[PDB]
Amino acid sequence: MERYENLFAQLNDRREGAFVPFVTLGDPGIEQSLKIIDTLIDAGADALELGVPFSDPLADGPTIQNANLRAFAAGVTPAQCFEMLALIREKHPTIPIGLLMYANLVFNNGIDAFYARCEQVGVDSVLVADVPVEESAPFRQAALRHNIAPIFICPPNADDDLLRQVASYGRGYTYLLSRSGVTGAENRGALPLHHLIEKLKEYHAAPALQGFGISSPEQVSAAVRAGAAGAISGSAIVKIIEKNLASPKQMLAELRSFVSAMKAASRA
Amino acid sequence: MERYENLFAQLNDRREGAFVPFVTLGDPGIEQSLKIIDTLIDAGADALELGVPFSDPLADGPTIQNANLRAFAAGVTPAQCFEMLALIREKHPTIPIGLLMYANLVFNNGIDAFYARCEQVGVDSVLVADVPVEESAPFRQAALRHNIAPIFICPPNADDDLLRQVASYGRGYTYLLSRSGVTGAENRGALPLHHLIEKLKEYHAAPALQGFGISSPEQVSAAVRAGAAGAISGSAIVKIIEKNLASPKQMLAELRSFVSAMKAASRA
Amino acid sequence: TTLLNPYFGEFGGMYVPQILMPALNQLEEAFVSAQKDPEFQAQFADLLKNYAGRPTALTKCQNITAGTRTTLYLKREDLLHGGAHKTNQVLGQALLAKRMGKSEIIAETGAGQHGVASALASALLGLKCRIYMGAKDVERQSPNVFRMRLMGAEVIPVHSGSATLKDACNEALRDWSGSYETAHYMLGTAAGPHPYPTIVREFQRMIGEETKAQILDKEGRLPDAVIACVGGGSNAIGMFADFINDTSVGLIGVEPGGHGIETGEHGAPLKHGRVGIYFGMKAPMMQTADGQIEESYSISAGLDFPSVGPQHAYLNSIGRADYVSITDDEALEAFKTLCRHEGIIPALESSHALAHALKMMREQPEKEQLLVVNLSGRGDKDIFTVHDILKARGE
Amino acid sequence: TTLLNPYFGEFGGMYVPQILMPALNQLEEAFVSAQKDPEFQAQFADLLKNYAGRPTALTKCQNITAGTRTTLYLKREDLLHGGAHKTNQVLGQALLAKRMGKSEIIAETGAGQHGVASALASALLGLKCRIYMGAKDVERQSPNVFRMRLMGAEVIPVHSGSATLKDACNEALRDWSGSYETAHYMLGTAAGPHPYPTIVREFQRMIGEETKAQILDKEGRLPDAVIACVGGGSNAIGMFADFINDTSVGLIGVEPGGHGIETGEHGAPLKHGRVGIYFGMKAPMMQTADGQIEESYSISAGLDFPSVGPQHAYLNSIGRADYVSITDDEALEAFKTLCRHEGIIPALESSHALAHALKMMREQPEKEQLLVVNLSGRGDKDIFTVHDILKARGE
Ligand SMILES: O=P(O)(O)OCCNS(=O)(=O)c1ccc(OC(F)(F)F)cc1
Ligand SMILES: O=P(O)(O)OCCNS(=O)(=O)c1ccc(OC(F)(F)F)cc1
Ligand SMILES: C=C(/N=C/c1c(COP(=O)(O)O)cnc(C)c1O)C(=O)O
Ligand SMILES: C=C(/N=C/c1c(COP(=O)(O)O)cnc(C)c1O)C(=O)O
Ligand SMILES: c1ccc2[nH]cnc2c1
Ligand SMILES: c1ccc2[nH]cnc2c1
Ligand SMILES: c1ccc2[nH]cnc2c1
Ligand SMILES: c1ccc2[nH]cnc2c1
Ligand SMILES: [Cs+]
Ligand SMILES: [Cs+]
Ligand SMILES: [Cs+]
Ligand SMILES: [Cs+]
Repeated sequence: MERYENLFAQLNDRREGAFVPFVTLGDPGIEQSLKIIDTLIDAGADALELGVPFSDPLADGPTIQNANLRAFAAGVTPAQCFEMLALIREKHPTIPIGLLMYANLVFNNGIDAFYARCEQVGVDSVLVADVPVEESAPFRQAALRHNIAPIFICPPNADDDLLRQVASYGRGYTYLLSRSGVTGAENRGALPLHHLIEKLKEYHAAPALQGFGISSPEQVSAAVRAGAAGAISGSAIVKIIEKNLASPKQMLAELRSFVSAMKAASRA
Repeated sequence: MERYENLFAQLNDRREGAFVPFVTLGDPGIEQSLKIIDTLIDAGADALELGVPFSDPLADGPTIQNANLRAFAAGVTPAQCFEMLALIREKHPTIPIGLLMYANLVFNNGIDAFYARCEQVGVDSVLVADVPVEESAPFRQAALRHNIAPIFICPPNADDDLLRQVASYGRGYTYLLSRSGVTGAENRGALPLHHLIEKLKEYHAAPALQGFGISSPEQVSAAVRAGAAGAISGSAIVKIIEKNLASPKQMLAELRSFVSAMKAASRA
Repeated sequence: TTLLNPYFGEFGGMYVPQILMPALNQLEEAFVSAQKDPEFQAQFADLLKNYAGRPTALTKCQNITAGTRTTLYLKREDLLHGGAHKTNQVLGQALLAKRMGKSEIIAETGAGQHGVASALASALLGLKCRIYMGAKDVERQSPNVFRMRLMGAEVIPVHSGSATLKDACNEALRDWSGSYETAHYMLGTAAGPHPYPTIVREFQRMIGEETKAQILDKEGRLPDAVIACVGGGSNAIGMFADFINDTSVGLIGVEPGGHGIETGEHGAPLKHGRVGIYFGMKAPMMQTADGQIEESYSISAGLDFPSVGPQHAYLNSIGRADYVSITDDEALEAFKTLCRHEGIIPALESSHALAHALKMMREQPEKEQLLVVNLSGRGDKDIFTVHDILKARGE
Repeated sequence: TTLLNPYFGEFGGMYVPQILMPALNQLEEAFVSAQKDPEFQAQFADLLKNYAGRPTALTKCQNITAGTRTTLYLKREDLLHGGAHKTNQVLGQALLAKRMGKSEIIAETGAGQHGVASALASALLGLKCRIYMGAKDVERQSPNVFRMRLMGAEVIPVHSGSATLKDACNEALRDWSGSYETAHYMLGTAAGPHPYPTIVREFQRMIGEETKAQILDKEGRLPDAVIACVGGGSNAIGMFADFINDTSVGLIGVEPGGHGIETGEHGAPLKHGRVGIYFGMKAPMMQTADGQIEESYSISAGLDFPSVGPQHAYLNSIGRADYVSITDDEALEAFKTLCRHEGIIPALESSHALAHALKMMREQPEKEQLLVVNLSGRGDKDIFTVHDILKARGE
């Protein structure tokens, strides 16, 4: 979890918010995915959120559904994902890396063993999308035992009990959900509810990143202006991959321009 | 009814059974039907059974069903049938003519009026196929008032009460049903049950004609040998019409040969 | 001679070829015997309850009468095993067939519901079943053709005439006149020669009996009127019978008006035909001036018949029951309305009855009236027919 | 925190995105409140009786057990309005949706029977209904697609994944996670996140309650075993629940064996899968070595699901219930046998249960046993599927 602490300390010192792209590991293929991620980092990504392809991603809309499908078409497995993660960490020693997991992939052959593998390859956080705080005990315990930050979600209609639980249980960053629904660029989430942001700070929660439907620099700026420590964008990034499948070079150039613009907006 | 009495007296004197063909009036057209009937008579028919085309002839199998259909296709109506009957009687003053009717055609615009029309054109008997003796009172009463013989059916399993009713109510001839089922040449009826024949004679019934499935001279001979006064053949005659629709001349020649052979068999 | 009266006033009788009279008398005799046999009645009752699912519900419409003074109940024969009221009397006739030592069953069918009922009873009770069905109906009621054959019945398409119900009736009767020694003709409606109109009423009269007990329980009084479609007369006389002596209860029968009575394309002989003799009975029929039987028409195969049972002709003649007609389009609207506002998919036959009740309500929305519609069947057999119509009409 | 236990031993829970937890807690709260509300229970009871047609018959097979020591009864959920047991708990959940002030309904469906039930309840009770259905199932269960749309429901084909039930489940849940403020997710089986396995059992448990009273009345004793198919678990747990504390009564659940367990093309996770987390619950599932959820297969759309409800996983674990499998071909033979020898056309889902009971009888024909099979649905939706198979096999 220390890589997030260092990041947010550095960003705070520079009066900056974080920009954090999401992509699916191995989309559209292992080698291109590795190049995609290098381009995201070089373009100014402060951290990464990385999906392990899952058969039934129920928190995800069609864009990221199709990213999972492309990765599977390339034969991507969780083992190959961990091979990629080793390579990424080898090149980039300080960038925080979070995984976006579904429960069955973590639970499959042992929760503890899963977080152990995460620690071994140098992952910094794990967000399990279909495990609410109410079911989280064995996941967050295993995470903390292996120096992994467990990431929890603060929904728009979070009550006080939930805010206190999320603040206590989570590490690294707090996920501030922009809206209900599933992932999707077309469905724009609202402004960071200021009451949630200030309440999380009051409870000493990990710094908040806003996510879902964040697909333009204007939204990134608004998130940081509202008091969030940064913003996550997934589907907007993945749509650039999908659009340029036939043009690997154009894909990377467009990813670079987009990410640069999104990051610049976080300095506002 | 007198034309039947004279016929059977003449036939008895000559030690002969009767052969009586059935055809549908107006099948396949009015003019051809009139020629067909002239050929039946010239070939030796002792009497005629003539059908008035009806929409739903429920005592008739496919062959005579299709005869009704051909007549309707030629636009034949009951009024035109009575026009034909006038013409037939004009040419042939002594041959007995029986009509094969379904109840609705007789009941339609007055039972009495129907039998009056029969008497006017010189019809000798009427068989209403779907009126059992149990429902016959207004039909046989109207028939007798207009000097028409009402024809009743003696089925193979007729009990004694039925035999006595048929003997008392009927005139002209008694219809001796060869078998259950509907009209049809392919379905050969049995020999005249001798007990029925002798019982009808005991009760002074009108002379018996056997009908249904009689389609060969052998069957005609067997009917007369068994004690019946004669035999009726319909579908076998109608099949010759159906077979030769395209050859009016061949139709009549084949009808003539067939009827001649059937009549010869009645002399046995 | 008969044990029971074959007539209702002028109407009814036994207008069959002489060959079939013993079969009819045998059936009448077996029926009279069975009706006083407590063992028969217990077998019949047990089948109705534990196999067919009687008593059927009486459902109060919650939505389609909103804003009016009409209270409408639906007698739920659509919930009977097989999917229509036909199943009731088929169980009784099948038992009669066994009682008479017959091992084969002949049946006509139009909507295919009587065919399905005949087939299921034959499967259960060990009879060999063959069913005549007009070729037009084989198509427009095709789901029931599959159901009949899966249950092991022989389904014989009839192509003659209009290739609909009357033509199936014709073939069934022709068949029986040759096979009656081993086969029972399981006539599917309250029509044809005596004793069928009587037997079918007595084996359907639980519909009205239950309805009376249910409406008394829920409303504390008899209905103002009971309303039923009339194809041959069985579901209507089954609903009517127990109310006939309740003089305040209106009995309303609904004939199919097809494309409109004025078009001649309908199935409404009771009100628009004239008395004739056909299919073993003296009854109102659609016929030409000359007395040929006309071909009927209805969107619903089950109502598409050019005559009607004699007891309805009689009840009409003395004014005890009133008869009306409903067109294809009116029935379709009632079909849609019930699907969308009560969550019940009715047979198109039954939809004619519903349509008239909706008209009674809509025409006089402040008239206080308590109505029961006999929902004689469910509409699974009709969904493809109705869908195609609604599509060729935008919708 | 929850009011009720979300687990059955190890199995169950609430494995949904955090956003949906308030909706689940709200539903649990409304359920607990409704269960002690006499007015709710009277409304629910009235719908079950007068609208859906409860109690359903318990039918003794007269023919298919001949020459053996097996007595077999069929609990006739095929006679329920709509044509399957699904209708029972849909009426209860619809009332809960109203109680919670929701005006829209989301539902998944496979066989289309839960979809039809959802649509009919929404039509009756004034809710806007949208239904997700795998594109494969839209074809092989097409009659129910027509029925749903005629009742005014929006049917949304799902082409992703296997285009069958699990994929419809996925889309329904994705939808709800964005629309829960106005829409109630009317989950159709005893699976998914708490409180659904509990609610669905409690709203289906009249099946076993009635069965017990009926078998006691007819036989003077409890069954030796009750047998039900298991797609998600609702008709089986509805039959089982009231017998769980009757320790002498065997509880047998039948999973789909598809083309044969050895082929991997089946839907039998309870006996041939392993514990995983998916569709909001911890339960046995078909999954790859890596933990990807596998696609299931069954000839029957209603059983074609790669997991199973947690209470069945639990009952199995402690040995209170036994679970077995039946192949496509075994189910088809049971289908044919019931059609031809009892005159009942069963759902292919239910035919899996019947098939196992026939095996129990045939394998040990001199074993004295009193069995009840839950006949969860009628087979109208399957007749075209079965017909095509029998034709491509001579027959
Ligand atoms: O920009 P979008 O709309 O595509 O959203 C990108 C989000 N990608 S992610 O890894 O942070 C992410 C975070 C949480 C998710 O589900 C949960 F909230 F239920 F936990 C799913 C994905
Ligand atoms: O030779 P087939 O087999 O065609 O029979 C010819 C009979 N033609 S008919 O006019 O005598 C005739 C006689 C009686 C009929 O029905 C009834 F018996 F019910 F009254 C029908 C036709
Ligand atoms: C002709 C048929 N059906 C008639 C029918 C009728 C009309 O027949 P009755 O007049 O005999 O009830 C009414 N309702 C339903 C559901 C029906 O299926 C038949 O199923 O063969
Ligand atoms: C999946 C569906 N049906 C399941 C089903 C089932 C299996 O579902 P349960 O395990 O929940 O009873 C059994 N019997 C019938 C008639 C069914 O329709 C559906 O109708 O959407
Ligand atoms: C009762 C019984 C038999 C009858 N035949 C004619 N009317 C009758 C009344
Ligand atoms: C009219 C005629 C014959 C019938 N058989 C079953 N229902 C009918 C309606
Ligand atoms: C009863 C009520 C709530 C519960 N939460 C966990 N177990 C329970 C039992
Ligand atoms: C398994 C999964 C979901 C279902 N919805 C209705 N029946 C089901 C079975
Ligand atoms: Cs009202
Ligand atoms: Cs009619
Ligand atoms: Cs037995
Ligand atoms: Cs399953």
